[PDB]
Amino acid sequence: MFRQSSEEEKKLYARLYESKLSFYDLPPQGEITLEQFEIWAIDRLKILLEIESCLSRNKSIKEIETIIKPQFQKLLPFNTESLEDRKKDYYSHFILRLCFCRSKELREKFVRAETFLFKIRFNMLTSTDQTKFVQSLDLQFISNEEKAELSHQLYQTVSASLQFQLNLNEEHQRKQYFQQEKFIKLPFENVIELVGNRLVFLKDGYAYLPQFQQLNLLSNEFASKLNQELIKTYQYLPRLNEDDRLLPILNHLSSGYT
Amino acid sequence: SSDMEYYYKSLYPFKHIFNWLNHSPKPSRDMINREFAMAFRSGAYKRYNSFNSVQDFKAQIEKANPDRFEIGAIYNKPPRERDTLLKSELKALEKELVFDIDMDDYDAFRTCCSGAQVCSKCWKFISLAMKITNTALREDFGYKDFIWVFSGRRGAHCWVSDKRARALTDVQRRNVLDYVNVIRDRNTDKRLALKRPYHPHLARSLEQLKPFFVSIMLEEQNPWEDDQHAIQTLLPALYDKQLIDSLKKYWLDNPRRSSKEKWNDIDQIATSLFKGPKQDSHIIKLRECKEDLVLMTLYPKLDVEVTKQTIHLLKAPFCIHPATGNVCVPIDESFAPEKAPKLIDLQTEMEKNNDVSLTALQPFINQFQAYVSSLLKNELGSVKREREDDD
Repeated sequence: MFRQSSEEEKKLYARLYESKLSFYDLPPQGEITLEQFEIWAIDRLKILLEIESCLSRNKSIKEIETIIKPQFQKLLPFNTESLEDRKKDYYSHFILRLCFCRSKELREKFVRAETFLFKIRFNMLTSTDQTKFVQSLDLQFISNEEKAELSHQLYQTVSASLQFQLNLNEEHQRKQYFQQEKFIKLPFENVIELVGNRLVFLKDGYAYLPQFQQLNLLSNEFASKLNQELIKTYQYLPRLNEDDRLLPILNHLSSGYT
Repeated sequence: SSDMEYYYKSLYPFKHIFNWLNHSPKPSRDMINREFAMAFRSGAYKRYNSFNSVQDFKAQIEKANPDRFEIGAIYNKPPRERDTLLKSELKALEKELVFDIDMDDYDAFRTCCSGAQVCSKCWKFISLAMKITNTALREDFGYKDFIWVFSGRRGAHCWVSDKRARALTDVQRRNVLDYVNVIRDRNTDKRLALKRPYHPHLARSLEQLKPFFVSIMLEEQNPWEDDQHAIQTLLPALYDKQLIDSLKKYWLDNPRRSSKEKWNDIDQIATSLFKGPKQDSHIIKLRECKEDLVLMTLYPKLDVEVTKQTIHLLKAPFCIHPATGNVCVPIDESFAPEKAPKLIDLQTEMEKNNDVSLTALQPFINQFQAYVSSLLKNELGSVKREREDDD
């Protein structure tokens, strides 16, 4: 049969937003303006302020998504090929690190709001994008034999969840889905919020988690790594103090949370 | 006061308790930084004590001579040095995961005794609660290094000392507690909130409690022989209003039928009412109500205040209960409160023999020594596995 046969910064941000979301993993390079610094930080700050306001009003995920999604096209676009939007998103996150690393209360508020925004944007993805994003983060499934041995317990655990979360009211549909579903085994301490609600099966100190759940692990890893990075950011704030032109902006940004 | 002085000087097992709390024969931060609190007959209570060694521990408890002392968390720095620290600088690192069960929580269905009084008839509540809890701790959470302790009058305390259990945060402790807390509302005027089909924990607990429901609830305690108590506790757990009204009317016309008789009346009247194509569904719903009643009556009941915080302080093992005089001994599922030693009896036995090993306290000391030996062996094995994994 027949057969034939700075740019680096732009490539970096294309790579960082191929997954459409990022853990915000890497040091930015090159330059932007100080006006851009202020405006981009304020835009992300407005979205996070509304997220915290809605959470203080005890609104649900669906309501917050209805409130916040129209704001992306104006303040902080998502699911976009534009280099400007990608740089705006990335840089605004990094700026608010330096604003909100300053104290435990600021770190907690910023981690909460940013993790909830992460959850919102992850919900906006297609399942293929979610899979690719999770795989890009280098993030144990059980064997078919172990699934067969624990099938009664796992099905008893997830059958209600399949009906209420995936709308599978028919038991036949639940059985077919369960036959196609994969399960993850990890220590129970890693998914303790699901343990307290008895949403996972426990055996010998390990929790058995279906593949259609477990986004709380992803968002908790995002929150934990962001908290550690903020602690690091706090430790080298004395180097930020070398440019005076940034400190009034950061003081202004933090004043809306104090 | 003199009896307590004699007790600490002659009877309390300081060496075994030190090995348990220190997790090592040689001293460590697990004892040096562990908070202890002492309660006194004057009404005084002193927090933030900690001890450098078994000799220091024994000497300070003997010198203070409290009515009891209580065990708290392991800290980042010695609690006895808190005067050198700001309040924000002294922080907890570990504490044994502890569960607390009280007999008074079963007075919704207990009859032979009420309040802080106890007997072997009702302690079957605590024995089954211990059995279900032990099954959960071993099969679900994989724990092995735990022991039960009699509270001295009316309850039982489980002290879990596995390294992964000791390291749980407050959030993790609250969620573990929620996992094992099934009867989250004690009020009797509703059916349980549990979803169906059962989570495997609930199903296994029900199958473990089913053989004992007749003998304990319907026959031994028999709380529903009183018609008003049945109308107030048994009927609200049922799913249907016509069934409830029919049972209420029938029992008001035919009073003082026993709990077993009422339990059968539920089935008979439901069979009489729910004929036709929907009969299978009604039988299933009735069976669900009875299963939920078994869990409502016999499942473990827990004090959330003991488990929900790492920094909490609780009466230590082998303490003396101030009212009853009982020793707060270690126990197992076959225990009853009538088997506990008392301070006066142990003083008498020591006056006669002058040897602790010949007193009634020594079997309990043997249980605790075996537990400590197993705990230390598992700790050393865990350190070896961690070192091999690091290598």
